[PDB]
Parts: sequence; structure tokens; C-alpha cells
Amino acid sequence: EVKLEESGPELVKPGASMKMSCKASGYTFTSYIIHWLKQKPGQGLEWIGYINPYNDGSKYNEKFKGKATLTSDKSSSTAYMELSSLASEDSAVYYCTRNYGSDSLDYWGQGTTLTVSSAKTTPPSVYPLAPGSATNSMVTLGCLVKGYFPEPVTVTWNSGSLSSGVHTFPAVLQSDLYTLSSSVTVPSSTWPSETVTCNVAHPASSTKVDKKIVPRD
Amino acid sequence: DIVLTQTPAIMSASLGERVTMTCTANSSVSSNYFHWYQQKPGSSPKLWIYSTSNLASGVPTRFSGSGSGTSYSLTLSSMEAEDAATYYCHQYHRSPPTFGSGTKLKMKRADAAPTVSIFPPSSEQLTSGGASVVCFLNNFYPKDINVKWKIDGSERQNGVLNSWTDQDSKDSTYSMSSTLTLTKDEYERHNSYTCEATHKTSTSPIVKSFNRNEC
Ligand SMILES: *[C@@H]1O[C@H](CO[C@@H]2O[C@@H](C)[C@@H](O)[C@@H](O)[C@@H]2O)[C@@H](O)[C@H](O)[C@H]1NC(C)=O
Ligand SMILES: [K+]
Repeated sequence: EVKLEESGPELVKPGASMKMSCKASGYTFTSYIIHWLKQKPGQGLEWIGYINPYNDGSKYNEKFKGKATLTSDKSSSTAYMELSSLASEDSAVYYCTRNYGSDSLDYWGQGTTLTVSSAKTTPPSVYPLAPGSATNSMVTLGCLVKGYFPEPVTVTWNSGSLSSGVHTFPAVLQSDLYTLSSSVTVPSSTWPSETVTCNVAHPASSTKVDKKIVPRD
Repeated sequence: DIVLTQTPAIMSASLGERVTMTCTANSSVSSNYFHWYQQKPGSSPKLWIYSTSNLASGVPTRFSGSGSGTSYSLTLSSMEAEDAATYYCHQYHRSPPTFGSGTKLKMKRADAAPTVSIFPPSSEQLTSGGASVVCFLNNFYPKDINVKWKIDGSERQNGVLNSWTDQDSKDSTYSMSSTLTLTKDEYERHNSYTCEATHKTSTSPIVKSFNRNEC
């Protein structure tokens, strides 16, 4: 199986640089060009450049030829992109992707979320959302994920959720801290009987949270 | 950097309907180096069509592509639920390769009223000196909705964060979260917190309230 595995999310300060990686496996690394692209939230894709790991040659979007440097390490089958002298508008998801026949992009990395900001990396506070003491055949519960920076966070539930019963809302930024929420709708015979837990990961701070939804006493 | 303009930018289709979207290039591009991608929220793009009209591995046969010169199209013979996504065109006739702004294809479905749920601040949050009241408005259609917060009968507008999911993979409805955040001191000066939803499915708001004296 062909896989492109990108490095994790990072926060970088304005004026500094970032280097991210794209680890290739399952095929002959040196036989295929790898492209690097940028995608801002709610925008299309912008091409930065490519690396040819066969001859170490890289080609650049003229816009990026100063800022970007693409390299590869044959020893580890890994391509890298360095972006220098960063500013807030370099904040985006960056993809590596393999050049296939007629220069279509067939396999893609999962994306690396880069945030450029003066703010501090902060882990999330996670709070249980349980109904107020005031039930239907279904009950909605949730968790509120507050006070973290940067993106992303992931939320996974342990629950008896029904069809279309799990909703995790895109985060909203306010004052250098994100708020995210997630709801789960479960049959009322399953809770508080069976344990329901909201599992939050924040890779940028190397933290997780396993929050149990306890009924209000 | 050859500009590619995709139209329409946004469109909706009911199940079973034919859908065509176009991509117009500002310069001629060889059909051998024109490709399409599909992207769903939170996921990487997927190669969808290569060299104008060849389907990528796993792409349903209801899709096709055509074009030459500056005018290209992706056609879907029968709209299905899993086809709601953003579609991007791509030219590699010249360096740098460029991509379209996207056509976001949505699924039309029957109107659905929001199911509203309200939650008080957790005891855990109350130790932080903040207090959030959360309102979920789940599984509604269409997307158009207005949410109002009332604190002891008066509208509250400050400290409200709203977020919407994109169409649910299974039932194609939207959901929304509304979080009112106050200081703990401000939170404890009021009794009742009400989230009120106005949606086309009801002439009356769909509302839920929490009061501090009941809990
Ligand atoms: C690219 O094209 C955009 C749309 O213009 C229309 O389509 C192009 C291909 C021409 O046929 C033009 O006469 C049409 O009105 C423009 O809005 C845009 O400015 C163009 N961009 C550049 C950089 O030239
Ligand atoms: K726990």
C-alpha cells in the first residue's frame, strides 16, 4: 500500500521558519515527483513546488521560490518543506501528494496544519455537557472543548449514539483561544446507565482528555 | 498561473437528478493534463478524474468528465448522498499548476425542524471563573437558522460563539452549536438562560431553557 505520512500540527512564531516532513512508503520513492500544496480555510489549493527525489531537483511557484525550500532524504524516503520568514497569512493546511500519470495527484498525505501566531500553545479544558435537572426516548449529551491553541483537536466518543447522532462542530477562534463542541444523541435507557465518554486529543500540546459525562446531582 | 474559474460556486441537487459543473481556463490547456478532485470537510482531496475523462480507481461510474481547449465539465448522471462535496479542477499544462476555486455541491432534502438541547455550565468549568451555557440545534434543513439568547427575558448578544457542521453523511441535515460564555460572577447574577431558534419549519421559535433554581 502506498502511504504518504505527514508530520504533526505546529505553531510557529512570526518571523521564524517551519520545516515539515512527508514520509513515503510502499513504492519506489525515487521514481515519483512529490508536490507540496497550500490550502487556507475555505479556499482552494495553491501549489508551492515539487521535489524530484531521483535527482534532488526542485521546481517552485515563482511566488514561493524565496520562501520555500523543498528537500528530500533518500536514506529515509522522506521529503521536506521549509517555509521561511513566516507571517500570519502562511497559516494553512499543507499537503504533500504524489505525481502520477499525466501529472495527476494520486496519493495524498493527511495534511499538516500550520498556524503562525504570536499566541502561546495551550492545552484544552474539556467540560461535560449533561442535561439540567428538568426525559424523552433519546437524550443528547455533549462536551465543550475550550481554551486551546492551535488547531486541531480531535473528538471521539464512547457511546450508544444513533444514526446521524454524532456532531462535532468546527472550532471557533476568539482571543487566541479556540472553542469547539461535540454532541452525541443516545437512547435514554443507555445513559446514565452505560458510561459515555468524550475523548479529546490536542497533538500540538501533546495532551489528551478522557471526560466522562456524569449526570448532574 | 493559469486562472481556472469554476461555476457554479455553490449548487444543490435532489437525489437522482443530473448535475453538471464547469471549469473555464483563461488559457488553452491540453486535455491530457486536466484533472478533477473531490474534497470533503476535514479530509484530503481525492483524485476523481484524470486526463479529462478517465475515472480514478474506486470512483462511481455515475461520474464523467469532458472538455478541451478552455472549457471542461464534470457531470454526475444521478445525484447521490455521498456526492455532496467540493470539486476542484486542475491544469498542469504549464508550471505552476493551478486549481479551481471549487464547486460546492450540496444535497437538497426535505425540510427538518431542529431538535434543541440546552446545557448549563459544568461544575468543573465553574472553578475556572468562567461559565458557558451551550445550546445544540441538531438535524435541521435548510441551513438557514437564527439563534437568540435570553437571560431573564432580555436578549444577550455578547459572548456567543456559533458553529455549524456541514451536511451529515447519512441524513444530509445541518447541525449548529451555540455557546454563551460569561464570567462566573455574571452567570450567577441571573436565573434563566433560554436559547431560541427561528427556522422555516415552525412559525414559533423552537426553544429550551435552564434555570439555576431547578439545579
Ligand atoms: C481570468 O478570467 C476571468 C473571467 O473572465 C472571463 O473569462 C476569461 C477566460 C475571458 O474570456 C474574459 O474575457 C471573460 O470575461 C477574469 O475576471 C480575470 O480577470 C482573468 N484573470 C487574468 C489574470 O487575466
Ligand atoms: K475519565
